[PDB]
Amino acid sequence: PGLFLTLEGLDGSGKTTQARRLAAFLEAQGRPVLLTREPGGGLPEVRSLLLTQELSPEAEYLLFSADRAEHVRKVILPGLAAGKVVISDRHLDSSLAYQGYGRGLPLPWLREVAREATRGLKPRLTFLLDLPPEAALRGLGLEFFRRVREGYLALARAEPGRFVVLDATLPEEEIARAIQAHLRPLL
Amino acid sequence: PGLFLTLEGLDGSGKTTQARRLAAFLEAQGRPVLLTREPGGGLPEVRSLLLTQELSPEAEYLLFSADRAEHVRKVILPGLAAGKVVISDRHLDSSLAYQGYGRGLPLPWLREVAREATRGLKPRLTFLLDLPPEAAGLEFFRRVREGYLALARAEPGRFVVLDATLPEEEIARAIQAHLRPLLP
Ligand SMILES: [Cl-]
Ligand SMILES: [Cl-]
Ligand code: NA
Ligand code: NA
Ligand code: NA
Ligand code: NA
Repeated sequence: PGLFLTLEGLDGSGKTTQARRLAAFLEAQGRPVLLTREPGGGLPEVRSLLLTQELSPEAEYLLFSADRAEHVRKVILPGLAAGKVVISDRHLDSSLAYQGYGRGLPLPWLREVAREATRGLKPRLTFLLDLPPEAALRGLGLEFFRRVREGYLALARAEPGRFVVLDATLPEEEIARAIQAHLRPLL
Repeated sequence: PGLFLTLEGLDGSGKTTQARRLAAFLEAQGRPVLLTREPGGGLPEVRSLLLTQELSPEAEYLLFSADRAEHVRKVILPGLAAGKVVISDRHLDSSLAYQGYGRGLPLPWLREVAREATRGLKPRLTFLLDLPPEAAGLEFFRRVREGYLALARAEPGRFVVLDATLPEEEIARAIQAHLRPLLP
């Protein structure tokens, strides 16, 4: 049947390390796992273009959406179909937090765009590594990042049965054990 | 106020020739003109991504939509704000015909994606160069060609359906004639 898990948070929140540690945990249990990420899991050139390219919020979101649609169709759904636990480092919630709450696009339109792109797929659990922007390991520019951080927390409190919010400043090993604890009833 | 005109049709329909001829005609009337096109008028780099092998229909559309959003914001709306006649060689109708009728994506979704940030912008007129599909797989091209004609049937004041097999200069004169009333 497979199981779709995601990790979310600011760049430097540790969600990339935790995604790796989660995959390793599953490997040690003998559970087939596929680790992937956005942007670029669908369309690698989208990732490379957006390193440098300045774009409107709409166009940025739509490029990210094209990547996500191809990611869903070619990577995630086929992995789930083989009964893998598929872990994505970032998924739709990243666009909602960054292009929505950060850059100001309205969530209902963002979700309508995503509806066909994601084909009704939803993460069973989403681990949000929360910390303030000043704690991310990787004045005025921080206002955006605080909108993003708050936007994530807004998403989480709207879906408390999907989000698990973790103190990203805790030791790496302890965050990983918290993740495992939340996940264990679902395997 | 400015004036937004588009041209549509299959590749090889003469849509591009007519867009260029129209720009030259409107300029000869002292009317300031901005000639532009999709894909690439918004995000030139989209052209590369669009060639991706076996791209899902959703991803293909969404790429077109990113370029189109940037095109609308940065090129088209500012051109119209300056009172120019803005002519786009392809616009949303291309995606509706190709990704909707051709690849089977639902038109309401395509339109809801497109609607954002456009301030209700629609072409005032859309000149459809109707080309038989074999002159462009063939099944796909038939759906796209007939898709365009369905769009035109649905909005009969906006679309001007032209037989693309006619001599280029006759097509140009028909386009000019439709435009007469929208000029002084
Ligand atoms: Cl990270
Ligand atoms: Cl053409
Ligand atoms: Na999306
Ligand atoms: Na997510
Ligand atoms: Na939510
Ligand atoms: Na046609």
